[PDB]
Amino acid sequence: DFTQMFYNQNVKQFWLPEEIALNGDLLTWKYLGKNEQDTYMKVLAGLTLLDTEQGNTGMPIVAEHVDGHQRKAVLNFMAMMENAVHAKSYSNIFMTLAPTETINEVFEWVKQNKYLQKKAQMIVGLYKAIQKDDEISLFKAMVASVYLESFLFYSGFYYPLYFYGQGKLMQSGEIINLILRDEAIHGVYVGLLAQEIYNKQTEEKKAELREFAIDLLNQLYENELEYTEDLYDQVGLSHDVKKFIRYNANKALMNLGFDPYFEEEDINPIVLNGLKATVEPLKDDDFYF
Amino acid sequence: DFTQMFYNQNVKQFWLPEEIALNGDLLTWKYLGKNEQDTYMKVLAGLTLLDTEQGNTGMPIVAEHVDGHQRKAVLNFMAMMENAVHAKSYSNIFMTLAPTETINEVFEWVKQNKYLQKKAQMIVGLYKAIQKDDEISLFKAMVASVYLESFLFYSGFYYPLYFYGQGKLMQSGEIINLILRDEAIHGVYVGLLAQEIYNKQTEEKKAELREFAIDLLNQLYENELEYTEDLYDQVGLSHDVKKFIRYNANKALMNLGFDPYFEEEDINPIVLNGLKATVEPLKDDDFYF
Amino acid sequence: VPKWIQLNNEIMIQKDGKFQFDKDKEAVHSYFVDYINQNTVFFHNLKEKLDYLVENQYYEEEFLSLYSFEDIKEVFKTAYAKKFRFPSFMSAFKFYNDYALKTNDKKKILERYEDRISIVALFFANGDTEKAKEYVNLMINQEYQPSTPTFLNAGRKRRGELVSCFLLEVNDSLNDISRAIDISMQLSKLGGGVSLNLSKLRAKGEAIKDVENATKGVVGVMKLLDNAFRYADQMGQRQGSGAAYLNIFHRDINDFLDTKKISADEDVRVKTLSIGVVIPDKFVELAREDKAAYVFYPHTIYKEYGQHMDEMDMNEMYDKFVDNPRVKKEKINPRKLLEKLAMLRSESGYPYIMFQDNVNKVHANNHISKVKFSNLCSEVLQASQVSSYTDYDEEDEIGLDISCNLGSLNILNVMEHKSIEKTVKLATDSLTHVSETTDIRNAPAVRRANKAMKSIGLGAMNLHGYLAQNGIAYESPEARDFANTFFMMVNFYSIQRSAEIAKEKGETFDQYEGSTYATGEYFDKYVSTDFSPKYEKIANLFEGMHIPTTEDWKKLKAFVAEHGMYHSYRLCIAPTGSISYVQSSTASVMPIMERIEERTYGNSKTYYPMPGLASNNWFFYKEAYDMDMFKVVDMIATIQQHIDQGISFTLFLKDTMTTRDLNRIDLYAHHRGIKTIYYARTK
Amino acid sequence: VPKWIQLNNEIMIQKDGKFQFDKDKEAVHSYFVDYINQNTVFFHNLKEKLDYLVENQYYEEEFLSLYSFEDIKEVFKTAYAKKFRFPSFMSAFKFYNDYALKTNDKKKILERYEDRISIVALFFANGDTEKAKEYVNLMINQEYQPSTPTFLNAGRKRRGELVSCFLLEVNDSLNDISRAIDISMQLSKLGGGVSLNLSKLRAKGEAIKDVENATKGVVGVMKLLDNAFRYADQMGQRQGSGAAYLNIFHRDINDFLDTKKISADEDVRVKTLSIGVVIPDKFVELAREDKAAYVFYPHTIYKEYGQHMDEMDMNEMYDKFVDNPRVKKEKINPRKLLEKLAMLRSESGYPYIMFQDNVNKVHANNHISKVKFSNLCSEVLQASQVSSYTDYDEEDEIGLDISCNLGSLNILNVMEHKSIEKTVKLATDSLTHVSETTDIRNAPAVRRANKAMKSIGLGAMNLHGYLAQNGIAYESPEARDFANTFFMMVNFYSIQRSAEIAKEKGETFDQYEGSTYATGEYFDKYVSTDFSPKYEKIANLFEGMHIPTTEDWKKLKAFVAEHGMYHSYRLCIAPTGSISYVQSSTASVMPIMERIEERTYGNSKTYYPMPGLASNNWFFYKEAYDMDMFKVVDMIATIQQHIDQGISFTLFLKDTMTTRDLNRIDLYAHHRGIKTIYYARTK
Ligand SMILES: Cc1cn([C@H]2C[C@H](O)[C@@H](COP(=O)(O)OP(=O)(O)OP(=O)(O)O)O2)c(=O)[nH]c1=O
Ligand SMILES: Nc1nc2c(ncn2[C@H]2C[C@H](O)[C@@H](COP(=O)(O)OP(=O)(O)O)O2)c(=O)[nH]1
Ligand SMILES: Nc1nc2c(ncn2[C@H]2C[C@H](O)[C@@H](COP(=O)(O)OP(=O)(O)O)O2)c(=O)[nH]1
Ligand SMILES: [Mg+2]
Ligand SMILES: [Mg+2]
Ligand SMILES: [Mn+2]
Ligand SMILES: [Mn+2]
Ligand SMILES: [Mn+2]
Ligand SMILES: [Mn+2]
Repeated sequence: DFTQMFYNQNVKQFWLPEEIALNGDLLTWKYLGKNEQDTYMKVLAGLTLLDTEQGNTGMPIVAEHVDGHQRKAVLNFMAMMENAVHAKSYSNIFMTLAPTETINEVFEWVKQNKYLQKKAQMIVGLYKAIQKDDEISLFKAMVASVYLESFLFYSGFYYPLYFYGQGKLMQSGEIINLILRDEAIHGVYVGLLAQEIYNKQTEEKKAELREFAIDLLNQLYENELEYTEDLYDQVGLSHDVKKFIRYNANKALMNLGFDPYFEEEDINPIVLNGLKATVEPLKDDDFYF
Repeated sequence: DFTQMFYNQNVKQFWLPEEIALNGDLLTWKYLGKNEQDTYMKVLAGLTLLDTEQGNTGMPIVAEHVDGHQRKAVLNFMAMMENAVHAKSYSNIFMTLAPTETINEVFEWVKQNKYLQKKAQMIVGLYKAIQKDDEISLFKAMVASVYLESFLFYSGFYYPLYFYGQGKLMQSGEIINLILRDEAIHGVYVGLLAQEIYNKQTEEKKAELREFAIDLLNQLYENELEYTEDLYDQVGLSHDVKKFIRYNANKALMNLGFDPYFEEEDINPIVLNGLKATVEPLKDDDFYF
Repeated sequence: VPKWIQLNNEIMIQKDGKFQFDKDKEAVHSYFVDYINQNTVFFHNLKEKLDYLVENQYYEEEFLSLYSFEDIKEVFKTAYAKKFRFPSFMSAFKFYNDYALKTNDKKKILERYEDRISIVALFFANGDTEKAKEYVNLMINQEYQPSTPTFLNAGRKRRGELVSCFLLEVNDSLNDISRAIDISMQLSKLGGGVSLNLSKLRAKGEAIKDVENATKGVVGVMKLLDNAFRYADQMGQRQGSGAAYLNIFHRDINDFLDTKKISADEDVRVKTLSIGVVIPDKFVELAREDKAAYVFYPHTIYKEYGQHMDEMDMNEMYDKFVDNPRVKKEKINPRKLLEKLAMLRSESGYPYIMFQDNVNKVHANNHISKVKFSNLCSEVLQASQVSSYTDYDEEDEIGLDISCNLGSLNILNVMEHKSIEKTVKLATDSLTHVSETTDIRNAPAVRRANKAMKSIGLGAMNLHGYLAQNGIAYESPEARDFANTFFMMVNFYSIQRSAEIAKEKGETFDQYEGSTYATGEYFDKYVSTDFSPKYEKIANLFEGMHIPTTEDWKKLKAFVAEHGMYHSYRLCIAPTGSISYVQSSTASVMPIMERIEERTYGNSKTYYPMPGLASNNWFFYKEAYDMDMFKVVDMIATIQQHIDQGISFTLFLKDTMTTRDLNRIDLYAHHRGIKTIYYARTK
Repeated sequence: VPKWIQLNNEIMIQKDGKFQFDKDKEAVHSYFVDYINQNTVFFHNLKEKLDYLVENQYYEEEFLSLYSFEDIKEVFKTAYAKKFRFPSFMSAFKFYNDYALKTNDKKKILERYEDRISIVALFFANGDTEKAKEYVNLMINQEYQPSTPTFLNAGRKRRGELVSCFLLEVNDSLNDISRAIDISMQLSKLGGGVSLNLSKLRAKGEAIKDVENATKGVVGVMKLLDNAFRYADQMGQRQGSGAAYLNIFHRDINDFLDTKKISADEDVRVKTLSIGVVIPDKFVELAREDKAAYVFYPHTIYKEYGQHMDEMDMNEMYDKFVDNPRVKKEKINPRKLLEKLAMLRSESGYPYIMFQDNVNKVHANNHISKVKFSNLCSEVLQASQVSSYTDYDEEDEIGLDISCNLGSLNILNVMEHKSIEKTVKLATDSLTHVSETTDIRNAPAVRRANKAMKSIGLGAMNLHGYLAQNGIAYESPEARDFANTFFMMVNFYSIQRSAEIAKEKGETFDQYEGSTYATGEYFDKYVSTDFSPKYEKIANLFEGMHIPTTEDWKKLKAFVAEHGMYHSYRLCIAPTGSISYVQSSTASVMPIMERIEERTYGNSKTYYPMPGLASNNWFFYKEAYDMDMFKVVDMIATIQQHIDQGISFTLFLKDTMTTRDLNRIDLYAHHRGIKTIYYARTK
């Protein structure tokens, strides 16, 4: 009921890194404090590292196990955006803002970081556990994918959106907004594929899959809180970032056809500013009664 | 030495079938004989099948086994083109020119056609035989992919090109030329990756790999002859198409770094004829004259 | 999570194999005691409250000055003497969220249910204390519910119009089209839904003063009206809603229908403009015999005959149109058009179907005009005359544009009080007052027709609730027997009250003398047929209540002949969307869609069982989708024979039913005398 | 292939290293003797031709009845005595495809060039035979060219209006917005281009009768107007063209500009509506100082001060608005807004830029009103007073909506004939007659302002053609010297003719006594500064033609003070799009875009060399893209000082120049006194 519509929306959102000139960001970058520059670098590396997993494994593995030519095509398109567009865009932002040696060090740090690794490996673990012709394991991986696309990225997206909403780092913020817009539709689409599997299950199996999804969400959420304090306490933003994580967790759940887990909260206004039944002919005698 | 330039070429060649309006072909299509329309539909259906498998299976699986994020980005982009752009374009052509029943019938015809099933069996079999960290199985699949890109498509491409060259079906022909332009660069790129693996081998191993490549080519060739006769005898063109596929077989071999295998012949000359403003901030001195 | 929200959510928690229906009384009690009594502004005396409301621009001093404060105090005493309690949480929630007067910052509550009812009654009575007390008793007993505009806005300084349904005729001219856009925006600004007749507009590819093939047709006007309604969005509060009606014999009928397709182009699709199709009996006859039909270019017909195509009887004039070489037409397949209509209704619920000859064969004012189209809710069926809006310097020729005042009897409360006559007459008086006090300064035809026709719409609701709470199935013949008797009584007493008002004021409606009321042709079926119940169970429902007989109808006919009739139109059954919750009633005469209504307000989900739902009457509350649509058609046609205007008839369809099934339902509705079909709702 | 277009394509075949320019003479000769004379209806005598045209609704009988047929015959002899020959194929092709009268089936040709000119002259003269002969001599010599509406429709029965530029002021009300939509559709139906001022409309998020955040802003009205212009498209042959103007200090300025962005959504973007931005000197000063500017909510200013924001002086009230707490304002960066304007003009050519203080520091009728917006062609700059369209029952307060009749002098032919005075006076008389015979009966303010102001627009064309054919570079100081002298003389003789008309008719334009003509301040630079050519080369161009001195200007000032002026505005330089081909002239006073212009008509490709282009003047015909826009600004500002209205000033930009270069050109135009900037055309 939905793949051709998503095909259309995906291909009409096509874009390339070269379209946004990045050099003018140096005019606001130079005015940020060390903690602001440090947080931005670390957040950016976090997003880059997670998105690489999605391009190399997450999207291609789902495309491999999903049946249907049109679904495979949409999924291929999404994998292309991760590897050919998003990955180049993140690299471009980095090369503009930091010298080569600084980029290498930030990636070394974020690669060793406990909270980034915990979530990255949890997601990758579920992708590696998909078994041929087993729709339960596929569903679990789709849940992981939706959580990455619609939830885990957002502790990171917060900061570029925060600057973007203030008139700072506008070129890289525009790029991030385009990336985020792609991840949103990726999350919704994979969510619909997961609901299709979920709806084929018994009531007991459904309850079991719901417990899986909520348990996974809880593990990721508790690690996100730690990840958040680790990055954002030094710039005083953690309270507001936490509200943004919960709001996006609720969107991820709704993508999977589940109820929101967290109470509704208002979001930081600066970040907000950044953000046919069946045709049958009449065969006569239907006009007579 | 080459991936970056292929990356740039692939992304700059990006297109969608919807860019080309097809209603202009309606009359030249109406005017073709029943035999001509039948061959044309079947030819494009055979192409659709090849691109379906190249997009679903061939390109993603090669991407999985090839090392390097940039090489993977190129291969992922090529995969997307196969199933999200190329395979879909044929349906755009079908939906314009043919009634639903004729479309349904031709897709049923691909499923039961023995030559089309044999060529798919052979090519996809080699893709699915790739073993992780086994460069020889990968080479064999890359040879198969080059043969699909640079040889097997051409029994199909002949007919749209033959019409384009006579000023007939020129909108459909424009789509086909764009597809052909893509496959030419896809065949070169995969050819270069295959040569990388071949060049690592002992002379004895190389001799075996040439045997594999030539045996496979001959087996595919013999099947393609029967396919060509089956499609083209009713339009009187089988001998001409055979010359064309031999020509392109030599190009496939060359893409693999091998000498031409078939003698040169004169190809139908008809088929040969078938082939924002920069934003700069205002200065203070700009306001005084 | 609020305590009342938790209590309301315990209904679905099944205890001992049954829903906890009694939790809704606890839910509403908790809602009141914890939120309403806390957020209700209280004053030491009623005088202080009234002074605060008038001086702070909440009320109108004009209508309150008509009474001494003692009379207003006694009216408020009468309202609070009933000690009215909302039976369900949803009733109180809907009232205090939609109709209760709030502070300018929407923080506190000024009006309780009794205060709102007292103010509405004092506005209705217009200076009469006993009449105001009678209105208070009628509304606090919930026998009569004024429409959402009247109930919400009566006696308010910053109020919209008390009328929300308007029907405009659009003439075939740029001046008239621009005036139609202006009037549509002005009426949508007031908060009213606007229906436009586009049948007079010439089709696409017609000549404009010797320039052939220059007209964009009705779809260009449709786009203009859609943007006009989008702009006039009621001060950004509620989305502007409008309707467009086209005759099925109009040439642009296929383009008219293509505006609602899901695949429609953005230069063709209209979003905020509902569409209704008018179908004469000629089209149904052509489709029945599978003869190829013709759609006509209206301007050619106007040039040939001097009359608009929709102003002429298609049954007699269709052959003359077809045989006239100077009339331009295109062949269509009427059966294919019917199938396209059914497909569109399955996909989107559109268009509304108005059976032109079903309306006009019983229309009492055919001398004034035939009924050519309906309103946005497909129940208003009145004669209209197109206005000739000329150039700016010239004088316009003002016609009649339809606008009627809505009110609903609560069938359950009227039946339990044995007060059909009194409730009907008081509702007629209140609707008459609303009609007289309505003056619209930017729709001259609407104002002229309101002053001349004096048409009102008195509807009914809680039919399914009353039947299910009395152990009667909606599709049962006994239900149709009750509907027949009840609505015959309603029609009798509405005609009697209208004639009494005409006698009191010495005036009838304009062009009454040509109506079937004046000639007595209206009363033929009433002086010839007896409409008493044919079932002992139904006849017991009317115990203690005099059912009008044939002799009573003859006396009423003589009274109407002697004294005339004040209202051209009296009865129309509107959907009654949101006022049904406040009245604890099922919507209109339609059957219930769901037994228990699941809705989400804010971040909390709410549950609304149908009024009177329990274990004993669970299966009498049969859902509309589970029902046989033929029997629902039979019920509505039984009611329709006593309603002078139309009834909002929604089709409730299953997902498994075909296009042929929807077409069969439409054709059986046409066969049974159904005037309009509102919506195709699919489960 | 046609023989004439085959000959016309031999121009590009370079023989001996040169373009074969003489082929166009053979091309037009073949065009005539193979298409035109064959397809021309020829009558035995002129009497039969005139009777045939009058009887079959081709001409108007009223204007032809003021002359005896001997006089009409004499006029036609005068037209044919010249034996005019089109010098190029494009001239004749454009005339016989756009302006020549054709039969009702568009099959044959009824009017030649002489016939059309004679009919236009007899229409202008209004019964005078000698005046008709004078007009015939003026137009057959191609010294003066009536605008496309006048030249196309003069004397035709089934015709549009002779005026195609209309300017409407929209008041901040729904009644006024509806009337603006209606009037826009009425004027687009007549074939005219309509410009609307949207500055008085309150911004998005303003209150509509004490409910806040209710107004949709100017973008909703923009969508309404865009659909109104799409509807009134006149068969779609020439779709409805509208322009919207907004003051840069309006709060909706960013949303107003976002309607032209390529990435704009379908619910915001307008396609048929051009946009212009009115920039007071205050905004340029704020951007120059890099200070923080403020855009304002118009309704707050109107409530606080009782006047609309655009009716007040921003250079004196901006600080008061900022300091006023009851005025709502939004902080913006003026330099960022300027950069956005430059980017939007680079990517789409929009908005039009009006420098309000440049217009009003020399505006002669500031007592009536200040100029607040321009027309669709961005050259009409006249005082307007907004109308107050009230409810239907109430009387409307009719203001002044701008409209002027266009007409162009051919600088080359006027200078060749040494007839600046006679051509200017005769053109003024013809434009006065067109103004007097224009009667718009559906735009009350346009009617009232046409009767009261009596404004005309007398433009010029072939400036670059005349300079290039006289060996003068467009950017050269000699070209600006010639333009200064020529347009000073044109202004002198237009003022003299206006004063003579006022003396003869005994009436001046409404509120003339408050104008600068009456006070004599208008003539200060003319009685103080001599405008005789400063170069001997230019002075020889005016040899044999008297150049008014300071004494002549003093005498004219006394004459105007003692007799008054008939026209409030007289001179405006329009683009003159298609009549430039017929007159074999370069478009307006702007430089040429291409030396040889290549066009495709149907399936035929044809080339148009610039008039008089050869090898001896190839490099004097410098393309507009290759020249410095600063020197073009200097030329237009030199011309603008003698033009009371504006000049349609197109900016010709290369791909290499950035948005900073466009902003620099705009700021230099503002510095040099440029009133309006029309288009940012990029090659
Ligand atoms: C009615 C209406 C008005 N408007 C805007 C457009 C007008 O410029 C502006 C004025 O509307 P008005 O027609 O003047 O409304 P009003 O007179 O009742 O309000 P006020 O007392 O403030 O004058 O409101 C909308 O945006 N949408 C609407 O639906
Ligand atoms: N006191 C009071 N009465 C209110 C208010 N809103 C409605 N009423 C009704 C309740 C009574 O029926 C009626 C008179 O109330 P009152 O003025 O207190 O009267 P009384 O009992 O002192 O004579 O007004 C209100 O806010 N305060
Ligand atoms: N005969 C004729 N003359 C035309 C026509 N259209 C324009 N004219 C012009 C040509 C002459 O200048 C003028 C008089 O032409 P005429 O009526 O033939 O007169 P005459 O040649 O007998 O003096 O009218 C036309 O169709 N026929
Ligand atoms: Mg008309
Ligand atoms: Mg107002
Ligand atoms: Mn990504
Ligand atoms: Mn993604
Ligand atoms: Mn391909
Ligand atoms: Mn390929």
